[PDB]
Amino acid sequence: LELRLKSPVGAEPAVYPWPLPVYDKHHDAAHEIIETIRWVCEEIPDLKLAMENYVLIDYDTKSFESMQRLCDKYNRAIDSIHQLWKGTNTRPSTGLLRHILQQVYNHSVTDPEKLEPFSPEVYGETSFDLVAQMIDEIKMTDDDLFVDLGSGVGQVVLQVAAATNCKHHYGVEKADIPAKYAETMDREFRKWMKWYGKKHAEYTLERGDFLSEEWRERIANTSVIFVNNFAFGPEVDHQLKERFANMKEGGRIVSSKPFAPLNFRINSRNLSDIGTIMRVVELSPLKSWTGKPVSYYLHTIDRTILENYFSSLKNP
Ligand SMILES: CNc1ccnc(Nc2ccc3cc(C)n(-c4cc(-c5c(C)ccn(C)c5=O)cnc4Cl)c3c2)n1
Ligand SMILES: [K+]
Repeated sequence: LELRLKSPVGAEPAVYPWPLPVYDKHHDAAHEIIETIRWVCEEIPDLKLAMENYVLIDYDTKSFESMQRLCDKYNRAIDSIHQLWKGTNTRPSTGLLRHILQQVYNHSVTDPEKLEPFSPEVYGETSFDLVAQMIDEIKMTDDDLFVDLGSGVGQVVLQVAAATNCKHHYGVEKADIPAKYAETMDREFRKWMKWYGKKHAEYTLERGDFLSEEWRERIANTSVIFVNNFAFGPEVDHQLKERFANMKEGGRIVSSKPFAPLNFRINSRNLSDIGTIMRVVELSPLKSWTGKPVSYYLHTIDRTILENYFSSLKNP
């Protein structure tokens, strides 16, 4: 009939129907169950001690009785640990977070006929580790407001919210299918994070056009913008540079293609270019990274670039 996994923190149990749902070509719900148990065991050393060793070695993913036995062994072990704590919320580790995001996606994007080499289906394979590097480089604080422009199903927002302490994390998506899927991703993320007893910052996944009037002031008041501008046309890029021109000093933009040349040299013929008000650096996880040789671009609002040019004109 069904398989149930009791929460290590006493939240509502995770309930899976039998036959288990089929996921994409290289994922199945039976492995998700086993890896969930394994992650909770890393999380609680007492749980690994109490749980019967063999259970996580000798199993049949295609057998209801075998999967039920595995779940029952884990559930009984959770009960023993909960009894031990009678007699007497942190951020997830990077590894647990990759598992949680995968789990959230699988429960949200059922039959992925809807929605490329960098698709939501493969987020965990290169984008996750790269976003983890961007998070470590940026070092956001409680004073920061974070926005992912074109958030898709919301994977980057969820990862940043689980990793940082920004006052708020926003994801804005214009397309109908991804935005609709983001609503389930949001529900599933909140539910699973509660199940593991893991903390995350506040976040909102919204449907909208980041080039709208409403979003002009919102971009101007964001301290950290993430934007996958890789496929942006010249008009989106031009409009986006105009939005960025209203940002505060020290405002940061992390993107897949630079918005200004890395070697921008202010002169009399380029005073209208975004390069006059922003520093740009190419960051690469390769410079102990073993993934794809991929770069990201960090832009920092700095109007002193423009101020020095005028100062140099007046005081040669
Ligand atoms: C990627 N998924 C999502 C989903 C929702 N939001 C974001 N936001 C976001 C914001 C800032 C950056 C900067 C980079 C480097 N990436 C980045 C780029 C690419 C990529 C490459 C290198 C080449 C071609 N294409 C088409 C690509 O997508 C792959 N993965 C990442 Cl993590 C970003 C992603 N990304
Ligand atoms: K044991």
